[PDB]
Amino acid sequence: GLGYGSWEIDPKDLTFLKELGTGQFGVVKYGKWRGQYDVAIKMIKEGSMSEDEFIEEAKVMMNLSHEKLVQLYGVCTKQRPIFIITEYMANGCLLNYLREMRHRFQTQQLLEMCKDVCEAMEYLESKQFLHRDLAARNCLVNDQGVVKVSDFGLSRYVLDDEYTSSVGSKFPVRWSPPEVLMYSKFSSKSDIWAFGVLMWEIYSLGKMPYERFTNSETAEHIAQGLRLYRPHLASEKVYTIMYSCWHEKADERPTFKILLSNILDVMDEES
Ligand SMILES: Cc1cc2cn[nH]c2cc1-c1cccc2c(N)c(C(N)=O)nnc12
Repeated sequence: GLGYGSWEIDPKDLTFLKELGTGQFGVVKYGKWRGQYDVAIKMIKEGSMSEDEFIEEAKVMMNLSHEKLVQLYGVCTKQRPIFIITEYMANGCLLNYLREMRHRFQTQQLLEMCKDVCEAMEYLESKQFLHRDLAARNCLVNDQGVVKVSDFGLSRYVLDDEYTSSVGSKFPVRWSPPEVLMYSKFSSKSDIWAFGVLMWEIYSLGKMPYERFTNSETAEHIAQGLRLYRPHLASEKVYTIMYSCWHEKADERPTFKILLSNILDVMDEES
């Protein structure tokens, strides 16, 4: 206990159980903390992350807590193959979950997934905290089918320039508003735009946005004012909500509070 701050977990308290998946920072495993408590263990790949900057930020992140936000439990920082310890989400990433056709989702379930994400985002917005890479790949699903937002703010610590350059091979072009693509203008309203694309992913059962276009073509399409169109499973009212997130003028896009109200209105009207 001596060597440890309140944000610090002793890796010796971890039992490793199975691999859950991978991503920009490498592998995530399911484990137990002190033999009893389910955790996910993000095993940060050497050289992938600005670790000292992240660790400072982790202290701020420890204080972010909302039922629809994947909880940060702590960090293992005395090693430099460092670990991030988070809430365990048994059903994995939302993108893979949507793509499993066996679920045979009702549209009521799809709207609930949108509301789960919108609640987390309204909370982050109230803390003036940008996600910066909102997308289905960064949402997770627990054993109860509840969707939670994960990896919020972590793009700030990615060392791979292919991910951080707007013309990089790995930049999230398809989730970005014109002002991000054109002049790197990030704001609450770029999270709003990404949330609209996320609603589109959900109602499309995990199709890739602009699936027939390259990133370069997508950037041209959207800068010209053209947009994604209505997924078959989206009602007119649902489509109106997602489309509102894509106003060319950022200041004409809603807040997450307004989106949440609109989503609840639709739940009352079409459930
Ligand atoms: C969501 C995610 C992000 C990153 C970034 N680097 N490596 C990553 C791995 C994942 C990821 C993929 C698939 C499943 C999970 C998962 N079940 C959990 C979890 N907390 O249970 N966390 N991350 C996952």
